[PDB]
Amino acid sequence: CPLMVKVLDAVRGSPAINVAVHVFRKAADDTWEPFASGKTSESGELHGLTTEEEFVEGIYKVEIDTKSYWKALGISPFHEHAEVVFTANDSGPRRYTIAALLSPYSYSTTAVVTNP
Amino acid sequence: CPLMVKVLDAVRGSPAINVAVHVFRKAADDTWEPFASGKTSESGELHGLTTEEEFVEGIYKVEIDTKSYWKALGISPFHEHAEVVFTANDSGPRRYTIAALLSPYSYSTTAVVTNP
Amino acid sequence: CPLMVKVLDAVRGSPAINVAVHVFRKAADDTWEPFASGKTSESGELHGLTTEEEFVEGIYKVEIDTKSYWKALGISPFHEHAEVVFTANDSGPRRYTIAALLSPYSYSTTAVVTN
Amino acid sequence: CPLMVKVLDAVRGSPAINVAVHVFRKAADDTWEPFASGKTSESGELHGLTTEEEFVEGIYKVEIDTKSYWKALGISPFHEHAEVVFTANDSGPRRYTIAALLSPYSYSTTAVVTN
Ligand SMILES: *CCC(=O)Nc1ccc(/C=C/c2cc(C)c(O)c(C)c2)cc1
Ligand SMILES: *CCC(=O)Nc1ccc(/C=C/c2cc(C)c(O)c(C)c2)cc1
Repeated sequence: CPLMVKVLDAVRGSPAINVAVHVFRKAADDTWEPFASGKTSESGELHGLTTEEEFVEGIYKVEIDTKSYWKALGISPFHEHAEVVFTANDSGPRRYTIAALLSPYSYSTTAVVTNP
Repeated sequence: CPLMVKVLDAVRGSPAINVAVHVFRKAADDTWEPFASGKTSESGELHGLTTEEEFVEGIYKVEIDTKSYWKALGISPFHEHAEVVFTANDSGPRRYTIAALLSPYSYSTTAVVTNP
Repeated sequence: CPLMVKVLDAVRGSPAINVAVHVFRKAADDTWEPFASGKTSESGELHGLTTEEEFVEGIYKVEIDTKSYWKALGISPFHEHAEVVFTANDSGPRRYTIAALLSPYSYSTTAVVTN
Repeated sequence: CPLMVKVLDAVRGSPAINVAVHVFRKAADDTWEPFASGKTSESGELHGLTTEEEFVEGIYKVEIDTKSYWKALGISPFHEHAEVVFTANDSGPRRYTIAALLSPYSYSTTAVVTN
C-alpha cells in the first residue's frame, strides 16, 4: 500500500515478471540499511514491501535488478540495475508508486505520489 | 476492457486527469474514421472505449490531447498531441493498454498487450 | 539547420541508422502536405531537411518509420510509426532538434529548442 | 573521449546546463571510488571525464545531481539524483555516451555505444 513498484518491458510489451527489487533506507551514519525486498508478480507489480508504521521519513533507494531480468531471459543488457533514490514522507505519509519501463540499453522511471 | 489508456504527469508525479483521448480506425478508403473517445479519470485511466465485438482487426490511432492538458493547467507545451498508431487484433483478440508519461517538451509511450 | 531529427535505438544502444523520416506541414484545408524527408545517417541523424527561409511558423508532423526499422532487424514491433506533431513558433529559440528513442513496444521523444 | 554524458531538460526543451555529474568506479572492496566529475556545459554535455588509458573494464556509476538542478529552477523534484550504473566491456564498441532526459518526477536514460 504505501510503496508499490511496477515494472514494464518495452521489448515484449508486457509486464516485467519476476524482477527482483531491493529497498534500502539511509541510516543515521549515512549507510544504506536493507529495508524490504521482493519480486514482481505476473502483473509486473510488487506490493506488500512495507507498512505505513514502518515507512517513516527518510531517504530510500529502490534498486531494480534489471540485469538479472535480461540475464534470466538470456539477453546482455547495459545497466547493472536501475536505482531510484528519493526522500519519502517528509511532509507526512504519502503513497508512492515507483514505475520503471525497461529496454536492454535504456530505462525510464517515474513516481506517482498520492496523499491518502 | 480490450482497450485502456493510462496517462501520467512527469512534472507533478501524478495521474494526468481529464485528458481528452480520441481513437480512430483506418477505413477501407485509407481515411481515419472516428472510433471512440473519452477523458481520463482521477486515476489517469480511460476504460470503456470499446467492446471486444466492436474492436475488430485494424489500424488504430490513439490521439492524446496533451496540449489542452498543459493549456487547461495554464502551461505552453511543445507538442500538439501524442499519437499512438498500431495494428490491433490481427492474430485474434488481445487486450491493449496504451500508457503515456507526459512532460511539457517530451513524452514516452508504451503498450502492454495481453492475450486473455 | 533549423530542423534536425535524431533517432536512437534502446535495444542495441546505438544510433538508429537508415530510418525513413517524413516531415509534413499542416495546410490551410487541414491536410498534411509533404515538406521534407530523408533517411537517418550512420549517427542516427537527419540534417538538411529545410532552410530558415522555408521553415515558417506552422504545425509540423515528423513521421519516423519505426516499423520498417524493427522489421529489418527481425524484431516484431508494436507501432506503425512514431509521430511527433508540434508548432514552430518564432517567439522561441530558432533551432529545433526532435529526438526519438525507440524500443519495439515503446518510444520516447523530446524536443531540444535552442538559439 | 571514451565517456561522454548528455543531459536534457524535458520541461524547458533544452540542454540541462550546469548539472553536477560524478563518476565512480567500483573498487575491489565493493565501495565506490571517485573517478571523474564535472558540470554540464551550455550544450548539456560533459566531455573530458577520462582517457582511453584510464577507462578500463569495470563497473562505473554516473551520478547526475538532478535535485540541485531542479531546485535552482525553483521546481520541487522527486529524486535525490539520477544514477546510471553499468559495466564497461572491451568486447563492445569503444565510446560510451550516457544520456539522461530529466523531468521533476521522472527521468529516462540511454546508452549510445559506438566505434
Ligand atoms: C493505472 C495503472 C496502475 O494501477 N498503475 C500503474 C500503471 C502504469 C504505470 C507506469 C507506466 C509507465 C509508462 C511509460 C511510458 C513510462 O515511461 C514509465 C516510466 C511508466 C504505473 C503504475
Ligand atoms: C548525435 C550525437 C549525440 O550523441 N547527440 C545526442 C543527442 C541526443 C541524445 C539523447 C537523446 C534522448 C532522447 C530521449 C527521448 C530519451 O528518452 C533519452 C534518454 C535521450 C544523445 C546524444
